[PDB]
Amino acid sequence: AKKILVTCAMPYANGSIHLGHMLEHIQADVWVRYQRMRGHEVNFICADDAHGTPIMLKAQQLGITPEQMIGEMSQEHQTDFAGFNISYDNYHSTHSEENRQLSELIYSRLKENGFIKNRTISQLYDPEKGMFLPDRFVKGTCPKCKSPDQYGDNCEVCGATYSPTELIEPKSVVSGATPVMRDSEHFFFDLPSFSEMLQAWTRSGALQEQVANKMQEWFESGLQQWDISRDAPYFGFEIPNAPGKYFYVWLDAPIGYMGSFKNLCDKRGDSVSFDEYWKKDSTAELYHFIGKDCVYFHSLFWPAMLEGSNFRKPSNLFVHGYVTVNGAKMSKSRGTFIKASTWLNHFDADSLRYYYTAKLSSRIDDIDLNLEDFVQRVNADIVNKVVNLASRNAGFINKRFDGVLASELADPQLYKTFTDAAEVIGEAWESREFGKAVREIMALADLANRYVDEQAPWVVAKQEGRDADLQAICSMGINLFRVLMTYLKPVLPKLTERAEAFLNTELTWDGIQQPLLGHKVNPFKALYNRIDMRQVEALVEASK
Ligand SMILES: [Zn+2]
Repeated sequence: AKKILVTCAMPYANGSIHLGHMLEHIQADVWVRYQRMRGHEVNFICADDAHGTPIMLKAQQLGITPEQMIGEMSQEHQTDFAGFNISYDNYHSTHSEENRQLSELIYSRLKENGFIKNRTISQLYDPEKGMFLPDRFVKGTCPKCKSPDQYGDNCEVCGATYSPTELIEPKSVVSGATPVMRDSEHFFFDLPSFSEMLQAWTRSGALQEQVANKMQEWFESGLQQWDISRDAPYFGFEIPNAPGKYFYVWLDAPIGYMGSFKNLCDKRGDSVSFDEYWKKDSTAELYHFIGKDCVYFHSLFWPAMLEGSNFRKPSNLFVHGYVTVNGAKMSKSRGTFIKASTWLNHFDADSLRYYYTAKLSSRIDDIDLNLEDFVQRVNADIVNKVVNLASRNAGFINKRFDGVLASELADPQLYKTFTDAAEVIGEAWESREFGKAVREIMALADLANRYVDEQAPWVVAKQEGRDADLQAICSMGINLFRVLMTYLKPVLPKLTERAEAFLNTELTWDGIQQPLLGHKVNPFKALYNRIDMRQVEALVEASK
């Protein structure tokens, strides 16, 4: 009965989706699918983060409009997420009319309420190109060790950090011209005015403990004002009444969460839901799935902007850690920087969804994709525990009993053990204790395969007069499979579809209370095949 708006962080439009993105989108999708299974109104929202100087410059280098470039990357992103069955209700763009109007609205309110401050800043400027240079578009000689061809605010030889104004013989990465210091009036959001409000939220107990602790460090350091403006030339939204000034992506990007929802409402012809979810009196829940590097922004800057423009604030932030592969940060040279598109050439989506889900929890801890363990765990758990309950039993049902399951449960006590677990498993999905849910599900799968082993259908099948026993055993196993696949339905959407076709029924959370009795099932080919390390080796080689 809840109304829930759930987002993932927005992929940048100038790079391909990789396994780090997929950890976040899969985590959110599992949670979203479970909430839908429990009957809630769920809106799962994302968008490409499509503005800014890097995007402007990349399009110029490619010789195409920024609109053409971001459109092509938007399609690529959405193809990859669709390949992993990420079930968004809307995937939009920060470059949209909805976000333009909302960014202009929120800025106007912030300004009228006294939260926008004008400040003159000094920044390196390319006089040939005619633009201010972001730090990483300045290169030069490290002032400390004198190594040439260093970029931005740090030296990759001696490790020194410094302002790029300290680079020796600086050069524009764009044009090669020598940059010079130039003044410009910028507009700053007065985040420090919201410190008391944000401190109250931190101690309210809603946020993850690790996040609340990090926020205390930020309050201790002292909140700063944040620039929300950029000078032309830019790719983004022009600031009303400020010719030559644009909104910086810090302002327009999270408003894209609202723009994407407004777009969804407008496409649906729904004239009430936008205010129902975003006005201050909302009874809807708003949740952001984000990574560690996005916590400052989503926990301090964003709720402050919402408060200052008279909108509701997030109900909670759900933060995950970094992805590692074989224990280390993804490494292009080792072939462990793996694109989502590459993954799907070698493995299915369900395999990675399962593996990540088995490792995830409600804490901020890095998640390791150990590729040897991936092969072992998928084969052990999906092929040999869960799918095995269907594959070892369905053949006898189809070949000797015309596809018909027994009229009664062979072991109702065991079945109740399985359905009694729904409360703890569902609470684990709800609380984002995904690894706990999977551990409980696989413990049940072990019990189910122990039951089948004890009954020994490969013996019963050869013994005269034991047809009824065989049907009873195999039907019991199939009903245990039905329950386990219901618990896994948020995790494994494609296997679930194959399971539903075999079982001739949609899997619903409450449906497990009614076993399949006197019920026709269908034949199937292979519900899920084994994987091997040769495939892992090919994935790594393809990614180098
Ligand atoms: Zn140096």
